[PDB]
Amino acid sequence: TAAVTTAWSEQFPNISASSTSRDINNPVIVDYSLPYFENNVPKDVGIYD
Amino acid sequence: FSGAPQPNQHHTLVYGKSYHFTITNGLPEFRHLATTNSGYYAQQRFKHI
Repeated sequence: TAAVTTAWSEQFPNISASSTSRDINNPVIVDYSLPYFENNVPKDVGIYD
Repeated sequence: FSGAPQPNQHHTLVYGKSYHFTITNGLPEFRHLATTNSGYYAQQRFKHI
């Protein structure tokens, strides 16, 4: 209603990563199902393979 | 008729792993080792090898 000029601000509530560097965190999770009472389980994934 | 036995079994196995280790420095050190049966040895351990 009052289209007045505002002050400069670096505080972008959520600026796109297409305009600047932005932190993201999406760790991959490996599941090892245990459907039975006594399950057959493998050794942890050897990520280096 | 000419008989002949079954063969022996010959299986070939192929396994392998990959690891990530970390090692560090170490100065050389010495000592003398005494063991049962009057065993005596001069020892030199290379903590960097």
